[PDB]
Amino acid sequence: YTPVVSHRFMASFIFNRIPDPLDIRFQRISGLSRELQVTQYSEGGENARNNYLAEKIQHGTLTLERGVMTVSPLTWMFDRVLSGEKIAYADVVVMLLNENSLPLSSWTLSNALPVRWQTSDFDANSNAILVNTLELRYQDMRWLGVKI
Amino acid sequence: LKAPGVYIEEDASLALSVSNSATAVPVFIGKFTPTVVDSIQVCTRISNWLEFTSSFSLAPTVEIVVIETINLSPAVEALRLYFQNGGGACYIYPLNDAEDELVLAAIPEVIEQKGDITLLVCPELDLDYKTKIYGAVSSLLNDNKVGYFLIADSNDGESVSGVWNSAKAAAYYPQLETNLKFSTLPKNLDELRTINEALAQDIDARLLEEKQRAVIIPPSAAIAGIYCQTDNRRGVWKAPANVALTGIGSLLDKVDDERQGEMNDKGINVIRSFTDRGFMVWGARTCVDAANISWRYIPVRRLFNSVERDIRQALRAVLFETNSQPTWVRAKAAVDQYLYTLWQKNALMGARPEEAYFVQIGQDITMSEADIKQGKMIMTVGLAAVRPAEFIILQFTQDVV
Amino acid sequence: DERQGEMNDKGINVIRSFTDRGFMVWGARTCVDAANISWRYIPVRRLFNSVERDIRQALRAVLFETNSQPTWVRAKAAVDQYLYTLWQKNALMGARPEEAYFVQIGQDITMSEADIKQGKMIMTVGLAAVRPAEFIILQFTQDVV
Amino acid sequence: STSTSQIAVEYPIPVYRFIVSVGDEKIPFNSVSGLDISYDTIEYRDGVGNWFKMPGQSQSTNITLRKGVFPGKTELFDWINSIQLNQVEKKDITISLTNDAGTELLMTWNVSNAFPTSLTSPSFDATSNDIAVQEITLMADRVIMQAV
Amino acid sequence: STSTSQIAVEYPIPVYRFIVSVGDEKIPFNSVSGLDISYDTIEYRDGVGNWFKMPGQSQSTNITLRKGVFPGKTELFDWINSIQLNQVEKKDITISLTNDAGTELLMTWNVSNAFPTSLTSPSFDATSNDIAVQEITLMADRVIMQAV
Amino acid sequence: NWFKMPGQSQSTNITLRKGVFPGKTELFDWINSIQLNQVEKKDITISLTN
Amino acid sequence: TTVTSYPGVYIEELNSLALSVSNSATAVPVFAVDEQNQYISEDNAIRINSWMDYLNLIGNFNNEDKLDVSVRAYFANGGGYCYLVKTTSLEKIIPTLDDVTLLVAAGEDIKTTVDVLCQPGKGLFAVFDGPETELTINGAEEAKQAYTATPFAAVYYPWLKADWANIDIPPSAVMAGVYASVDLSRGVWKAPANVALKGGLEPKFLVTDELQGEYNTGRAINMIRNFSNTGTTVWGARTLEDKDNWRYVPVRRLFNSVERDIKRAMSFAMFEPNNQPTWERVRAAISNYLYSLWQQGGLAGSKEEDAYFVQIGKGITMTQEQIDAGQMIVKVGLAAVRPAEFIILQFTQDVE
Repeated sequence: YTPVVSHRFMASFIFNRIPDPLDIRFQRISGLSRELQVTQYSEGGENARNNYLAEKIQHGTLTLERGVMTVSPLTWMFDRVLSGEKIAYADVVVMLLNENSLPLSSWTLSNALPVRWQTSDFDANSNAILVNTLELRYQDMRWLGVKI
Repeated sequence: LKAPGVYIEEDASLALSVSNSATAVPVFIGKFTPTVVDSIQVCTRISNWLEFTSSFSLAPTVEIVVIETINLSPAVEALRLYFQNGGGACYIYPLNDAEDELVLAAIPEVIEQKGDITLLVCPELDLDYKTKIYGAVSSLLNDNKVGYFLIADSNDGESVSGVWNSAKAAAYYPQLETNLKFSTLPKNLDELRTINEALAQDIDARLLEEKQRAVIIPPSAAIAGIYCQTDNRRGVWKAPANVALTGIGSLLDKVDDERQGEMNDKGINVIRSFTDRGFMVWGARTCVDAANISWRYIPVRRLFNSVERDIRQALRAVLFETNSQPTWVRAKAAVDQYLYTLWQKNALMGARPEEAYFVQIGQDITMSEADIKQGKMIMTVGLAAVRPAEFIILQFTQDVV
Repeated sequence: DERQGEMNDKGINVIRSFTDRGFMVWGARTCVDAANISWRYIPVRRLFNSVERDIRQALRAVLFETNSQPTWVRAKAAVDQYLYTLWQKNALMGARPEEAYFVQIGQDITMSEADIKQGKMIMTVGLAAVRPAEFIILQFTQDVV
Repeated sequence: STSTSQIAVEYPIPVYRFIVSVGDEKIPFNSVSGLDISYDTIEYRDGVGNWFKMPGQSQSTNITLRKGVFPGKTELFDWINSIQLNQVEKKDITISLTNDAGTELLMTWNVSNAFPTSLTSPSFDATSNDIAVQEITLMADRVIMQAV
Repeated sequence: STSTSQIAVEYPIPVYRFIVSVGDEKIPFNSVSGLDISYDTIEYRDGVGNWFKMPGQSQSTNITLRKGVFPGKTELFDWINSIQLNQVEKKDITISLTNDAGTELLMTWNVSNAFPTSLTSPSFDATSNDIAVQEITLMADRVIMQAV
Repeated sequence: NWFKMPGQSQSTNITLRKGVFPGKTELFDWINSIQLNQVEKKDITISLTN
Repeated sequence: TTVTSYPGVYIEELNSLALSVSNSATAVPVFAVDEQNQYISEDNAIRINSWMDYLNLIGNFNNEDKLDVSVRAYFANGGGYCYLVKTTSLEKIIPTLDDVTLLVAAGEDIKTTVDVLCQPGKGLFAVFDGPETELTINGAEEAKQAYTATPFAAVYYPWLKADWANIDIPPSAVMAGVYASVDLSRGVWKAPANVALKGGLEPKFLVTDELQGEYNTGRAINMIRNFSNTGTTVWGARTLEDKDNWRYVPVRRLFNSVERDIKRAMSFAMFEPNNQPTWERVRAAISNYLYSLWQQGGLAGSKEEDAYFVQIGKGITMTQEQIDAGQMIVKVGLAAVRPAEFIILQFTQDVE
């Protein structure tokens, strides 16, 4: 039918089956890619058409940046795991939104491990928002709804 | 109060828009009870919803008949839907009896005294109440008076069939079923609170029972706002139809196309429900004999009401001047300068404005010497109106080339 | 608020402390009998003080001139040209400036022959002031549709 | 000595008398301008020398139609206010040069699916005798020109 | 022979009489200009040929309202001086075409959260009969147009 | 959420104009006073008068 | 339904609700209801928005009722809101009802009603059932003339059977789901044959091709039958009349889907001043509907002037005596697509 636009979205986190509804305001989210790795096997007298053998599926890496805000249960989670205290998992629910703020489709990203966390640079010469480019690696992705 | 500052208060009332228009002023004859004066003003001029609440009840006049069958009057609710669809400053004529011959026959004597009324409505359900009023009001539908378009109602598909069968009448069949509710009030039940203890607890339970049901009203009040809404948007000369009613729930009847083919030729218009558009008024004919194709529409009757109502307003600077030739050339120019503006706004069909109107007045063109010596002046106005398109025919062929 | 409801009707204004705004003066009534609703405010009393204080200043170029018809038409124009500026600055409520003021002076409109022969001149100024809004009422309903 | 029926079939028609129909409404505008039918061009040249020219993609259409404000009528704003995130109620515009009174149409322009952008509120200044005039710049597609 | 009550409901309204209310103050300005409601457009075309047009992001609003200087009144400068690093005291602007005396409003424009940029001091030259006039170009959002 | 904040202060260069006079050479010895990196910076006061 | 007392979670079970997904489309089947059904009142049309709303009405599901197995197979395939009208009052309620595009004989005999109800002026396209007994090549002349020859009806012979039902399932139940599932996917102009049946529906009687060669000519009887590659599918797209104007249901269903969307596209023209600026506002409200139908592939041809035409005007189509009678005569023409019923395969053995 008709396509949808890419500037309404919210992403909520699930810290140990306890939802996190304070941290849904993000600047951008990376867009979710998955890829089936493929080993090409060429053989014998068949030298006019390829022959591709499937392999394991390689999921992408989810980056999402936000303006730096007051400290929140999202920020206490990344600071806990990137200071070497506790390696813990967090589930991410990324959903599109309608005009009536209803979800079109949602991606649930099970057991996403927070990998890196990077702020923007200070500079005195230009005016811009300090952002928090924080990037986390998920190990499964289960698309759910209508209008994928 | 007594101290300055803000005063927050909850559970407020409902307010509406004012929507003033002095061209289609209805009058609501029904069962109303005054609360503030109770005495002398036989009919009151209200201007919006707030002057109604500052003068009237917001309470349906409960009426009980003793095993008991009861009646609740929707005249207060039917006037809320008039202010919700359109607006205006209606005169309200409270009339509770409808059997006193000395009061009912003086309805036309007080309604010509105010000189601002164009529409005549009756928001009640009861046949024995409503048909007693239409006989008294029917003196306004003569040729001696001007304006006074009686927008009526038929409770069934059959015609109201009275002496008010003239061209100045329109009937609208399906009764509406509004989504609002009540907030409630046989010879003064407080007297019967003392005599019969068994009937008192019986009638008090039924009042709470009929408080929960959505009230049905006639459409003789809702279309009185439709007649005003299409007068601000497109003027008188457009048909008050193909426009959605607002604020109503379902209809009471679900009349189709094959039943409508007799009612519309009879002269009864119909509110017809389409899902993708809403409850549209469907029909712009009048209660006239079907052979008379001249006044066969609402706006062709209603524009000619509104032209001569504003020509009398414009001719009043002529009357007690002297009767000679320079008096006619000012009176001829006054209606010529009025009809030219109606030709401007596409009220009259034509291409060049000697076709859309003509005024002929003179010594020997329209009068005699014994005519002017009596002291009266006769001119002949005549104007060609635009007739709307009721039926359309779509002819789907298949051979394109 | 509940103690203020008697003091303000008595005619005693009150400095009332709101935290987010400060120590605001709260009340613009005067020490008058509460039945007299004409002078029931400060500015309705204080503008009428200030108009006639500047009309006496403007009428002083009239006094010891001769008493006849061209003296009144200069004195009538002096208060008309003064009150028109007050109508300009929205001091008087109204839409067109014959409503906001009126000055009536003349031989038989306001005076007599024995009035002018004594040597005094009487005119009638009258002007409609703007009344402020003390109370407001916010009516929070809940059924929107 | 030409008659008034040869003027109506030979002489050209002037701009100062037209009616606009927005959807099912008739709103009297002051100046409608900017409707056209444009195409881009594709060139291909090769070797021995052949300068092939083809018209390519249809170019976008945004028309700009202008109206003074009126004390009760607020019609163009509730169309530019009706837009939430992704969709407007798209209407169709018919422009048509008329007779003196609007009893005849002489040439008609139809605009297919029009949604508004860029409503410009009037320019107030206390030194000008102008009428408070606002404009609306609605983008659409498929302007066609229909005779009679 | 139209009356003065038909002129007030049919005839359009002129620009030269308006009042501006900055926050809770009433400052008499000379020329207010530049308020509008703009949107950008998103096009999507695919294959067999479907030219989908949707309006996208709301575009920014900066209005420009102009005032002569007065010998005691310094009101626009203490708003452009009030800004330290990150925040101003944001006000709201209401513009409204009025009657002759300001006893009635005829159409009202409301501006939601306005903060000033670019106060322009007057241009002195000894050869001009002008009044020393300064302007302020405040950026804001959500201009709405309200009847009566 | 369309947050708007004012950011960096923008630069100021004013342009002030004078006819030349037969003895007075005042604006040139200010634009001549600059060697490599520094000028004698002054302050300007403009004021509408009586 | 359990009553709720404390704020929290309730673990109450409800065995075997047989739950289906809600669907939205533009195809609204009036379902004929036999008179011995109790949860219907006559001279009334109740509305069923989803399978949970029907299951709210009847309470619990049983596979004995000819209606209960009918509306399950409808909502399992296509969905969309349907009107349940009893048969003895169906002649009064369908002219009353707007949003009626197809009338489904659920399991009842409506052949006396369709003759008076379905007209050229209306916008219906009824569907009813073939015989529930086996019919052969020899009985091709007897059961073919048991139906009328109106072009507004289609007949599907092989009654269905499913594992969840006991009584045989009538095929006009599933074919109203198929008509609503194809109009959303491929549009109206594509044929509602060659599509699979969901919900575990299976035909009762096996049909050969040599049997279907006699029930496709004249008063045609479309048939559904299973194949080796895909399973059960619909295999007919012919209406009852065998003239070339209305021979295929996609032609008859497009012209019925056009008229219901023209008459709401130019319904603003009612009670408007009948002059010329009303007319070009009408011919332009039709012409950029038909162009939007043209670009989606609904009409045949290659240009927009071989595809359709809208011609109105005084003297072109309406006389002067038709103006003051209040009539606007509109002439619109269309050129729809025809499907490919036959594909023959010629097998040469000698390659050149």
